[PDB]
Amino acid sequence: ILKEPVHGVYY
Amino acid sequence: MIQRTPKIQVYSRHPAENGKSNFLNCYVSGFHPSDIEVDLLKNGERIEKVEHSDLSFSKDWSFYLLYYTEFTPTEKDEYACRVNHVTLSQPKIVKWDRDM
Amino acid sequence: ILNVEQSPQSLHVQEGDSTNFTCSFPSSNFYALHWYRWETAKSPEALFVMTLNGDEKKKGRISATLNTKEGYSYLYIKGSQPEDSATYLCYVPMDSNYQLIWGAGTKLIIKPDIQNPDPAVYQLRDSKSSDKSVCLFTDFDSQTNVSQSKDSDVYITDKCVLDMRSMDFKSNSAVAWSNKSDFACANAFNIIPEDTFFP
Amino acid sequence: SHSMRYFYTAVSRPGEPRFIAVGYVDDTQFVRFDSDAASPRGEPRAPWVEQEGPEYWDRETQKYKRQAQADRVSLRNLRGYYNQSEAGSHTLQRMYGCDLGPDLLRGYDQSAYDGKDYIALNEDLRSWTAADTAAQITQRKWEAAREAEQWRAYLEGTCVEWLRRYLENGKETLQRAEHPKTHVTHHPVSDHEATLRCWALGFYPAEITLTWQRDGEDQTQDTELVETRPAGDGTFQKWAAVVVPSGEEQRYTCHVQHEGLPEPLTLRWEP
Amino acid sequence: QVTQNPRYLITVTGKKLTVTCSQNMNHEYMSWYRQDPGLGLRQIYYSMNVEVTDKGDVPEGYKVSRKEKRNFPLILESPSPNQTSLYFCASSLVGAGQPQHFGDGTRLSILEDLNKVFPPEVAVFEPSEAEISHTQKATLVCLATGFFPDHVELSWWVNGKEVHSGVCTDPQPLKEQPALNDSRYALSSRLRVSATFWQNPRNHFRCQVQFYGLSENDEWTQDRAKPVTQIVSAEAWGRAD
Repeated sequence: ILKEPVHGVYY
Repeated sequence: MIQRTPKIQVYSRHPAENGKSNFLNCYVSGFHPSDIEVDLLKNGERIEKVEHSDLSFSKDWSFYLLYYTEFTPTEKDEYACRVNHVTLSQPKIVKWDRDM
Repeated sequence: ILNVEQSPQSLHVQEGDSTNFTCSFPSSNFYALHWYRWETAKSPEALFVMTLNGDEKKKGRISATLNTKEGYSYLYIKGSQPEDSATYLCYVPMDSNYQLIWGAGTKLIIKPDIQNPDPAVYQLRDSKSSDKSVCLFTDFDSQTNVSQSKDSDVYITDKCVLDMRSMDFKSNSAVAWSNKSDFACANAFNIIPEDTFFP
Repeated sequence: SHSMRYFYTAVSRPGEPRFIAVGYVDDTQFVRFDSDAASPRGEPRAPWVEQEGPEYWDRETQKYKRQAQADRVSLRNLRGYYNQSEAGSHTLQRMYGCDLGPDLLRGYDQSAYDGKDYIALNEDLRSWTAADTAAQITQRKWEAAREAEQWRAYLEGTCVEWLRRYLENGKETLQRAEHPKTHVTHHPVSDHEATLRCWALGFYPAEITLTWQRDGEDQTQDTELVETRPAGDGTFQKWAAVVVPSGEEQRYTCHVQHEGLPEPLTLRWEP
Repeated sequence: QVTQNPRYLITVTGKKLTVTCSQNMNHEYMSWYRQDPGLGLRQIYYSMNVEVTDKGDVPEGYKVSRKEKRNFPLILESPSPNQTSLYFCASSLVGAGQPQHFGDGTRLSILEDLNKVFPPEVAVFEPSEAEISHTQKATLVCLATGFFPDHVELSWWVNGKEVHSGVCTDPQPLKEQPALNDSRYALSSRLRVSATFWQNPRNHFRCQVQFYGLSENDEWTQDRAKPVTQIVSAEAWGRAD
């Protein structure tokens, strides 16, 4: 499955 | 900005046999940026309904795409692949060779 | 499921004792847990940020643990002091930080160890600009409750832990006042601790 | 020996960016996401994931759309790091996944901006490697968010667990090996030279070794290996050619090594 | 840290408002909260990145902006009385990992008519002589009454220094007429010293009530005085007898 994106993490 | 020129391979999914259905493949790889235009040609005219794989890339981040269309090759039809990219000063056209 | 329970809702502990309270959250759909302390008139202050199961974090007399498998976090306070009186909030980010759920909070009230109580009701001298007479209920046991007033004109405040630092003395107090002429101080706080001194 | 890998490609368009994501198990794609669809949705590309049900695909589709919204802000942040105008298109790429050992063997999460490497998760899964100073801004942000332990949790746990599940639900197709179908073609090039092209068609997985030999000595420095191409049906193709003199074609042998072969085959031009 | 202003504010219904909070800590995350009795902390808006804005739990009636990372203003286009609350701006280093640092708070009071704003009246009540005889201690009581809104800060000053030892002020004021939605408040505080200290005529006792009311820029059409932000104090001297 896809890695859970965390709200607030960007580059 | 980094630009990579594409590598073109024109071939059929199965060994081409006259009169039997097959798939005409144009495999463009090793290019950057991802924006690329690829058209399959039959005697010099674009095939109307060509499909392509989903965008992916290799270890060096260079993209690759497979453009394919169902076709039935004959003895006299000449197929080719025309690809245009920012690294190309003019559209590159690679003709399909069966006996390669 | 996005619910954060905080237990107990309210709790009173004597100064010098130790206490703990709990924060409950769903084990799944968990991302992080914060503990905030919110003293009166202050702002919410961060105590701990815990993100791993079995996390044990200590800051002075305040420690905390995190159990993500069971969905529990425990806050411990050793040797409670008057400064510890605050509302402790549990902040549980959920759904990979896409849900920011706050707890109802555990309100901590530190009670003073009032030994040798001397409950009494005194009348304070008036000021030249005030129409009301002021009464003072003071030096009563920490487990005495000052119920409200049954007279509209009579106003009564709640208890008030007064700390005389230099003498190592603490005293509970409550003040009542009214501008009525039929208002005495020995008949203003009408459950008094009994043996209350009425001068 | 067995791996699962995801590939993200976000490209800003000054003329919303386009987020394209695909997932692979070994050399087999099973999922694709395109933000430019009418209603974007994670879609299956292999049978062993079509049977997963709506709760699986609703959760996947949610994550794709969440990542696409995030890559849009990242594209603007990266544009600000390098002081780039908003009239130019830029590319953010990400590749991550896990490799199965005998019982996780290696985990990885690397990224690239405009073709060159940007930041990558180190093999210990506890630190990052930044390419330039701009990536060090990204590294400090992710370190503050404890993003390293989030990826260690995924690579060591979720990635390995679901890789095993995919390999079992599709063992009929994934844990098999298609032996390459092979032949040798001969084409004159001069009045004294000819090209011997050794073909290997319809094999799976893609890993293969094509070598030409002269009198038993590896002629690899003179061999032209073409890039392994997808046949379009799930298998792969590849050829290796060498230019030989017109009176020595029977001195050259081709050797193909593949998992589907019980033993590496030795081929020869049969006139 | 998080610089939030103003700490207190009184505005009329409908007059546009902007509560500002800034930080020069390179914090990616900033959010606005509001706390109300019975409801607790509720998020209004939050920003995870520059030029990124998402609604909180109660975003109705508020607008925010994140044009530059340093600033996160809370804008009330047409404030209504239901937005009378205690507001908190908070920031975090990043939106996910780090804790939140909170500002100092904005006690906003939105009224239908500024004629309801009254400054406090302060009076000190000198200790009972019965308490002095019995307990050998002396408790003073300070009363701040008849003020509205609840924007007051009571402080005791002994001999020119602010004292906190031997002091206790009510955590909440009393409504002088509890059957009103605009009743003026009354607050009480206690300063307790030794009997010997109260009996020294050189000791000066003063309780100070800081009232956060209107500004000199506000409009006042009433015959009484403009209830501006002011300090009202009451004092008492030591008594040998």
